[PDB]
Amino acid sequence: MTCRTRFAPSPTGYLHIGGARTALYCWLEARHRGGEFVLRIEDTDRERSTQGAIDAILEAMEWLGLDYDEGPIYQTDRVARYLEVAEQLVADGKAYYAYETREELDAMREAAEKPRYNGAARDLGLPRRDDPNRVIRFKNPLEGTVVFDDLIKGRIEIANSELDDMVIFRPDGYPTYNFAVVVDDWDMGITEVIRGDDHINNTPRQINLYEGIGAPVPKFGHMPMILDEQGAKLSKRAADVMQYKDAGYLPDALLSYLARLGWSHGDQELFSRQELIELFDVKDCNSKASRLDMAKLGWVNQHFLKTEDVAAIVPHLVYQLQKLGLDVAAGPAPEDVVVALRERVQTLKEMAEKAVVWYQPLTEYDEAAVAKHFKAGAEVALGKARELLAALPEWTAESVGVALHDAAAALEIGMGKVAQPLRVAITGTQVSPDISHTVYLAGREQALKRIDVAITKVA
Repeated sequence: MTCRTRFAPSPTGYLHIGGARTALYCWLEARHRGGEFVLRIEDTDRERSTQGAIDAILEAMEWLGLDYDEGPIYQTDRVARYLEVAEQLVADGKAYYAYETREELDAMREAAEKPRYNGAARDLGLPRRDDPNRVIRFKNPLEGTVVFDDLIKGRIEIANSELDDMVIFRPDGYPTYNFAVVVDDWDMGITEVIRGDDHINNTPRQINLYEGIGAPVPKFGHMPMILDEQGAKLSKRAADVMQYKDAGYLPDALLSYLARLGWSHGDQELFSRQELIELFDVKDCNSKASRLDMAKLGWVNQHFLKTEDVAAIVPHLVYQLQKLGLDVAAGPAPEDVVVALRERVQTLKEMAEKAVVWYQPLTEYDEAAVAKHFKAGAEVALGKARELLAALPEWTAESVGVALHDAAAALEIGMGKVAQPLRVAITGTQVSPDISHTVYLAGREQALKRIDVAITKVA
């Protein structure tokens, strides 16, 4: 009935953006269809799945706003369930014990064709016995083909003679991936399995397992893996979601970009989170792979910086301000910084770095800037601006702008004769955003003090 999807990562230490994209599509499918999104942690490997690695997944999903209706559900919590189902398949004659050694299985290297398991023990009905090579194998169908209509890839058909009686339970007491994932997806009523297409050849093995169990078979959707700019499969050697946080990308912008990587809607290129929910259908996902494009993502991030609500951007700027060890309380309000810089930067890291000049005293002047704009005569504009700014009853970006325009009009000069030296006065450089905001963001006390210093540096 109700659509139910899952994200089932195996913890490696961080959330790969390929995994983020998979979580995103599963989340969007569930949200668009008013269903549930389940978080499962494939944590049986006790070495890889440290608590720290699990926390990295959870923290990254929280940063992206990918809330989950259910979970996290841990495979290490479900061991007796896996063994119960495995042993019931044996009792029902649909799975069996086998005992071959690795070198016996290795001796089935004999290609001449494709390697697989002999099925030797399949009808031998061997009892359970204490043995380090004991496995439980599923009786896969011997003949015919497996068919499924992949939501993304279309009709897929694999011959059963290409499959074998897969191991479903290992000598070390743990299920195999193909067994655990079916039992989990069955137990949690998953209706649409949406995952990367490097899992696609295990799908017919899983489908047969559903059918041997007597479980309804879900639909499947397999996305091509994300490639890097050169076209190779992606890895940390821009893969960590938290790296994009540290670089200053907005979560919603990363999500819009990741969605557009393997999904499309006409010629639209930019999607709010609300638009993604409204428009997403896993069936509209691209079957062809796409490359990363850091430039497109920066472009996407610029749009979100330009159009999202200021209060939505603010906490992400504050994060970057704190990284730089800045006393945010003593400097300008971060919302005012966002207003002055949101149209002029590509990331919030860049925004924070360009905002440092308002959060600390001005001590280092660009010598070339002083030489160009603090020539004799510049004190007239500076003193007139200083006088008008000091008389403002209120200190706002608008009122500062009026004082600066009044200064130019009072002296009957172009705004450049005011802005150029004032820019060096406030920042020590000839690079800043709009002069009115640049002055405003220093605050009243700092603006007057810095201009006073500037007037003493004239000639």
